[PDB]
Parts: sequence; C-alpha cells; structure tokens
Amino acid sequence: MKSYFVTMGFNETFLLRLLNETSAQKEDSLVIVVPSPIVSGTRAAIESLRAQISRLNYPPPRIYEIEITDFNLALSKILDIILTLPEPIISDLTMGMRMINTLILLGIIVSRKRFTVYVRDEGGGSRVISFNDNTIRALMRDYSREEMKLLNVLYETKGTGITELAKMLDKSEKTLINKIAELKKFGILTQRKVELNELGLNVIKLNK
Amino acid sequence: MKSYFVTMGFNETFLLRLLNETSAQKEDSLVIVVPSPIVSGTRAAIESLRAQISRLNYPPPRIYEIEITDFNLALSKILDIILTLPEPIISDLTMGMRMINTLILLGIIVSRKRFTVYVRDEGGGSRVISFNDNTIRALMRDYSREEMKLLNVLYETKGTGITELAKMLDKSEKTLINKIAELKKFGILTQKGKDRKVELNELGLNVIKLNK
RNA sequence: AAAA
Repeated sequence: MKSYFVTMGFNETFLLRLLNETSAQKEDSLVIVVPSPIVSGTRAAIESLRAQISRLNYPPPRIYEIEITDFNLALSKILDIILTLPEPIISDLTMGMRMINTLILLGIIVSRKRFTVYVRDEGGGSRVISFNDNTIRALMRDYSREEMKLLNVLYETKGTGITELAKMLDKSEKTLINKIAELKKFGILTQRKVELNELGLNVIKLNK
Repeated sequence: MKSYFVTMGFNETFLLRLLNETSAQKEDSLVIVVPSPIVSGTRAAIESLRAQISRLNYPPPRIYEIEITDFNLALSKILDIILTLPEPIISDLTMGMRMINTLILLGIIVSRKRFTVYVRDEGGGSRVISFNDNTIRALMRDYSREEMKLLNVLYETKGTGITELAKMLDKSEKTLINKIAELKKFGILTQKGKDRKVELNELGLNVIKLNK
C-alpha cells in the first residue's frame, strides 16, 4: 500500500501520469490538497479525475481544501494530513500552486516519514529529478571527523578496497566494514572496491 | 549586506516585487541561476529586469546557467553557488522552473546557511507566505525531556499561567520564567490573553505535532 | 504547466 499526496492545478493529466507510472492500486490513499475557494479550472480537473477512477481501478480522491493566510497555519493543516498517511508518501511537485507544493515538501521532510518526490519539466519531455527521505537524511546528517576522513579518502582515491582502505585509515578491518555498512545504509557510497556516489560527493561538499 | 538567490522564468515581475518588499540595496548580491541553454523568454525577462533595476538602485544581477541531468549532479551546482553567497539568503520560489526552485530550497536548507523564503499566489491572487531557517530549526530541534514536558502541558491546557505551569512541572517560578523567555525569543511561545497565560504560538503548534 |  501507498499514499499519493499532491495539490491540483488546472491539469489532471500530471496526476494521471504519476498514478499510471507508479502503478496506483485501488487500496492506496489518494489525497489532493486544493486552495479555497476551489476555482473553476481546478474543479474541472478533479471531476475529470473522478470520471476515470472506476475504469482505472484507482481510489476515489480525498479532497482537502485549505485557506492560506500564513505559512504556519497552512503547514499545520498539511502536517495533520501527512501524519495520517500510510507510507511511503508519493509526491509530485510539478502540479498545482507553488505555495501549497512548498508546504507539502517541507511537511513531508520535517515529518520524517518515508517519501519519494518527483519534479519534472513543466513543459514535458525527459527532464526529471527525484529524491526520497533517505536523500534528505543523508544531506542533513551530522558526520563525525572520523567519518569525514573516511569519505575524504574515498574522494581522493576514487575508490579503494576494504583491505587497503583499513590500512590507509589506521582502522581495524572489522570496524571499517561495520562503518561501511552504516554509511551505505545512508546511500552515500557503493561497493569489493568502496566508492562514493553522487550523493556522497554532495555530503563531502556540505562538510568541507 | 544580504544576498538574493532565485531562478527566472519568462517574467521579472515577482522578483521586482520581492526586491521592493525586502528593502533591496544596491550593495546586496543578486544571483540568478537559469537552465542552460538560456531560452528567449528568459533572456527577455533578464534584460527587462536589468532595465528596471537601473532605475531603482537595486543590485545588478549575476547570471549562472546549469544543466539539469539528475538530482545530485544539479544539487552540486546549486551548492557551489550557495557557498559563495553572503548571509542571509533571500529567495522567492514563485518564478522559473519548479525543478530549479526545488533544488534552491533544498540547497539553502542543507547548506545550514541563514535564509528567508517567500512564495506567492501565481495565478492572480495576492497572498504571500514566508518561512526562514529558524522555522526549519524549530521543527527539527531535538527538545530535551524537560522541554518536551513543558511543550506538551502547554498543548494540553491550551495555555496556562506561569504559577500553574510551575506547579504542573514541579519547578520554581524563577527557572520557568527564564526558560519561557528563552523560547519566546527562539520563537515558539507567546503570552496571550488578559491573564498572562503562556501558550504555544503558531510555530510552536507545529513543533508539538512532531513531538507527541 | 519556466505565473496553479
């Protein structure tokens, strides 16, 4: 099971593409936040979506309409929704008002729940970026000086095997293997040569 | 001095509004990052922004272009720019590609720099909302056991006086008054009502949602 | 939907 958590603009096909591409199930949660009042273009898009859910075996969407007066009051309503959603939360920030998308994104990040976010080229095509809760945790984690010395050696060597890495770092092979396991769980390196990935390069840039 | 860090679409209007709202000075840094190659509509928006800036003692913009291949490669480009920026950073996420704005927002957050974000109604309305690095700090702060007790009692009472709070938490009035002064300044507490009850403010009500 |  899955949740979808989006805000609707005037174009339901962004969401239909998301539901189709991530194999939406009838039993998933589909929650759509809209501003108050719901304007004519948004109502048409939601009603068009509703006219497809039976044919496509999708859940009926649950619409939340929210007044936006300031950041914190609106974030409270978004957080209330988020904290009830089954995980993972699937989000696609390509659709709907930027104010609400900003709330959704900050909300899912500070909630610490599991999520995947997509952001695409609005005008279509192939450009797309994506990230998840593990991406954000890795970038926001506090790294010890010993961890940073490990990562910085990997940055300099562009990859080293465990045996040679242990000798270079003056670490037990047993204790280095445990740290490598702890760090790959954050998704910042790969492996019997250990190597940084792109996310690990960003970690190094933040802790320089 | 402060810095402005935005992207740009086909319209300079929202950025000019932000510069007015946030008291832009000619010595501020204005940095604009755009997708490569710079398309015609964006070039026209930048040229129109420059002409308007020259009237108004605003900071002249420095332009960066980036390729967007994937999240981490593009974030590295954004981080490189961010680390050149004097603090605090001001951004408005209502202009330009959503992909770039998402990277700007995530970049300034994980850079741990001081920043303020504005984002506005883009479809005809007038509402603008705002948050800053202290917003994120307050929501993700590791509150102590004693701090959590205080925050939860305030939530459960919907606000109460210092004297009552000190009894419920088994503390002296003096030490509680000092903690409450600290968290008012930090920005999560207020003393509403005519009876001087202490309560969570709008930000504190979000903090408590993430902390029991 | 680079101003839902």
